[PDB]
Amino acid sequence: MTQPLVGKQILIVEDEQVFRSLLDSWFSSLGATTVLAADGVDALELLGGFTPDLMICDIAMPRMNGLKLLEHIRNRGDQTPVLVISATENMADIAKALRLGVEDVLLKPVKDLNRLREMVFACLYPS
Repeated sequence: MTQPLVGKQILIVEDEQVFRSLLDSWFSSLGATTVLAADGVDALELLGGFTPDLMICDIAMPRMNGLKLLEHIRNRGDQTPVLVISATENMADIAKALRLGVEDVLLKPVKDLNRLREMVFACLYPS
């Protein structure tokens, strides 16, 4: 109850180490086991070998943007649930992420961490 995410595995793709560490701290304290990847190309390779319950990522990324990563795995029949957290203002990029089937696109940096909690739970346990 204090650990609602026990048994769920969350992949976090984030190039900024501080935001990587913060997300790790927050999901781990809720009981999830975390896998963190600093690089989107690394994450693409990783997903070939495992099946996380949720993947968190950004549209904006240095090597390969998130829309590229999303399309590579979706074109490949991979229906891993994805939650995007992004500071992007670009309406067409948000729309493209939604067309690729992400659960939501949330603003970065997070303002309502209790909302993020309810939204992550719903990604992992939808109706």
